[PDB]
Amino acid sequence: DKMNESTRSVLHEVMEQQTLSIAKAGIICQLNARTSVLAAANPWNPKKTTIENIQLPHTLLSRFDLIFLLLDPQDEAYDRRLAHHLVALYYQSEEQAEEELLDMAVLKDYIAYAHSTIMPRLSEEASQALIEAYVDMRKIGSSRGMVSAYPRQLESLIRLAEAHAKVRLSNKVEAIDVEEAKRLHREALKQSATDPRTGIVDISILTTGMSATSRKRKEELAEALKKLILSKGKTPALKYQQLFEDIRGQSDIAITKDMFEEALRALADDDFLTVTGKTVRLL
Amino acid sequence: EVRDEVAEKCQKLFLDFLEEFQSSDGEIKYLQLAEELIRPERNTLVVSFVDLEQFNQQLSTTIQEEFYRVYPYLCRALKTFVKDRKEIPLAKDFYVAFQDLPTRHKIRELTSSRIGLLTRISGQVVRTHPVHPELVSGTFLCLDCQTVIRDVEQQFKYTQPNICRNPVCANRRRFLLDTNKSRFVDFQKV
Ligand SMILES: [Zn+2]
Repeated sequence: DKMNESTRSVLHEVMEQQTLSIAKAGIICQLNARTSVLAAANPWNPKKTTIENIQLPHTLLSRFDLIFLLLDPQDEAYDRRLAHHLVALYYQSEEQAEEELLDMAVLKDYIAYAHSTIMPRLSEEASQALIEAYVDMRKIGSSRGMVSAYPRQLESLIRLAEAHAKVRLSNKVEAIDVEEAKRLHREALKQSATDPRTGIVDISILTTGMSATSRKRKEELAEALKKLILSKGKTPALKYQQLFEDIRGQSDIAITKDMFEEALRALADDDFLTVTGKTVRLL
Repeated sequence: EVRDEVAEKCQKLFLDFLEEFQSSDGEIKYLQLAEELIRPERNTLVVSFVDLEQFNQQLSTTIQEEFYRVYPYLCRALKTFVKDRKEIPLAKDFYVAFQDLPTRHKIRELTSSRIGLLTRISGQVVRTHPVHPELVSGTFLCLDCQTVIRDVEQQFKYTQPNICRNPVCANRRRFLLDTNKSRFVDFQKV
């Protein structure tokens, strides 16, 4: 979560292009950098979705095939089981450590063997199921008259289905893999992309960094600000603090300095006003 | 008096290889390529290792196993071969270079086992330095008796005569390099 902008930029380049470019001190070259990323991040606040809480932009967060959230459940039985597992670990002994070690060695061999020879390829059933999954995600947006699927989502489902097929050591990817891929993808969408303001998955969170609620509030604030300036339109210049007090005196929401300035910037990009220090001027 | 018989046999056989090796079609391959050396800019002739292999395995093996010891005699063979065919200023000198070598070695395999043997590697260039002229064969003028000394071949440090063939001279230091009749070659580090 707390890497700097240049690191974010080179990471974006690597994850999009799978190569890294260098030009320094007479050295000019291109390198192969096809690597699998696994990241751990931090801000909890249930009133806001993950991308709304953490620092990083949607350009990077939209690249992961799956996203997971880890927090305490406030469950007595969960604490009891966790403490019991901890007590069992306090008495951890060779009677089961050796068995876990043996299974770990066998698992390394299993992964190495599967990786060395197995190539899952498409089936008619898997193709139908994957097409249907994409159609389901497009249909989910149709009630709101909006986009809710695009090809990158289908790639995530395909990769997960191929991996599940390879776990079974199957040379065919098949409906067994796709239904599990849909399950994981749906669960991940539920946990990662739900708007806590409505309990519904809002794709614009993952593609723009905010709930559509924030967008609507910003637009309404800009229209209210425009109406306030127009109601005083006999004057060419209005004071910043006076406009802030007018808005905050007419709003139900406790509008912040950032919200007010974002609305001013939006109206400036719309060629309605110019902000000159402490004075707002009409165009 | 003394002669390195192995080197002399290699010179003779390599000259025969250049003059007798017909193409897939019937003309002598390296005879045609040799004509480009007439140009002022051109010094090096490229020879295919697999072509060399087809003549006799013994010669192929000997070249790879005895390269550093044998190399100057190959240059004399090419010098002779070109001089037969077409007119070139006689002060010019020629070089042989081999490619299509069948094997490759890692950087960490390069060890003092194979000092002097023909080898092939690959790597990534990090830095590259300027071009300079390097002295290969000096001509000196002995000042105390006005006599010239020719083809003083160099090694890592700059070497020169100290007493001349002319016995009455009794000199030790008064020698002058002829930078107009000496000969140089281009040199670069990477
Ligand atoms: Zn002298």
